Amino acid sequence: NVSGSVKLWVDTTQVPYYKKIVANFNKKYPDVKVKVTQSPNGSANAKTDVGKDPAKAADVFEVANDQLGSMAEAGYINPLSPDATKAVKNNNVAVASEGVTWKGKMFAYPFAEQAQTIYYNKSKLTADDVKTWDGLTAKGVLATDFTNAYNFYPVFLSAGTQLYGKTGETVKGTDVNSAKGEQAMAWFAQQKSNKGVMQTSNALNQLKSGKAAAILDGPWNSANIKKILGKNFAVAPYPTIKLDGKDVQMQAFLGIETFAVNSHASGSNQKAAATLASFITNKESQLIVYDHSGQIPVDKTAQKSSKVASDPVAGAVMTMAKPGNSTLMPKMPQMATFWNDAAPLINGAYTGSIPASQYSTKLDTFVKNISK
Ligand SMILES: OC[C@H]1O[C@H](O[C@H]2[C@H](O)[C@@H](O)[C@@H](O[C@H]3[C@H](O)[C@@H](O)[C@@H](O)O[C@@H]3CO)O[C@@H]2CO)[C@H](O)[C@@H](O)[C@@H]1O
Ligand SMILES: [Cl-]
Ligand SMILES: [Cl-]
Repeated sequence: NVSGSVKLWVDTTQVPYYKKIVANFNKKYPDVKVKVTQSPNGSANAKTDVGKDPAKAADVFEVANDQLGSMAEAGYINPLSPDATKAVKNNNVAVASEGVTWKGKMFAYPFAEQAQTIYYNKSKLTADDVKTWDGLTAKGVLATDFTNAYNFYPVFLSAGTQLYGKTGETVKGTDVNSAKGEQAMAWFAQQKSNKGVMQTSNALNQLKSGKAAAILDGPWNSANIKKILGKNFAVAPYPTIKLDGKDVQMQAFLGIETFAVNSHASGSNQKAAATLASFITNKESQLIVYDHSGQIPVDKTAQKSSKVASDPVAGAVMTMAKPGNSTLMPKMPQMATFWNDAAPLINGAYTGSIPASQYSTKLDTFVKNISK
């Protein structure tokens, strides 16, 4: 039997359907008292919401895979048991297991495959228009945010650089302090004068008002964008961009969304938390998340269900996940520093605060900063 009390943290608009998932959980485990709330600052900030006070945080919490190495090294999350590991590995696609594995051990329960795509109004742009960045932006406005390094760091990967080495595990393996890195910096700078590129902190609102024809966004907004655009909804994988005069695919990050178990829980409550984490990331639960938000399951069987297989967003995400189209977010303990330093590097190139004469120096300093 499983008993205990657990607090579950999810993102704000997910609460209603996680209550449904928890109702399903309680059909099987009637003696576990679950309290579902939003987290203080979201899954993108689990690192710091938990780290502020691990013992006060939720017992099960949503967290993106890049945060896992830091949290594992800090002792905030424990390795999954052999049986829990086997279930994750057998039930989900390979990249989901890679996403949660740190130094050979799994530290979270994966449930969604995240890659950004182009979402666009098909009354304003065609499927062919969205194939290239310059062609798209010559025909309509793309609204985006150069202060968000998750949007634009992957241009460095398109340029041929590595982030923490071949598989994201090498402390000194970021080699963006190179001519290839400078090509990406130059691309950011070029976008400031591209009249088809609108800087905004709320790209979704610009799409909704009609001031943008396209945005880059991820599947956490799939159902939201389908509702906004209605019959004008369309989606595509990322386009090509020109780097050093060559057309190359513009990458996104590939992220794996997970739930992790807070290592503070003990006794019954710990067993209840692990049971909940497993359940809310199971196939049925992944499909409920899909039904409500449009996020893409990592479960092998769910990905091949007729409804997922026929969803154009799922198809675009599957394309994005292929080699060359995205890179799995690394999970090095340094990642919080990486993100903090990457955003002003990129935005400085975009705004001109970093001029071309300083690209090499700034990239050298960046690599030193993130490689400790
Ligand atoms: O920008 C730095 C930031 O990048 C990464 O965060 C991204 C998440 O991985 C990704 O899931 C997405 O987050 C959204 C949630 O999924 C959604 O439920 C809701 O909370 O909105 C979030 C977006 O605001 O996008 C973010 C990037 O914006 C990385 O995981 C972070 O650790 C890193 O700090
Ligand atoms: Cl381009
Ligand atoms: Cl406890």
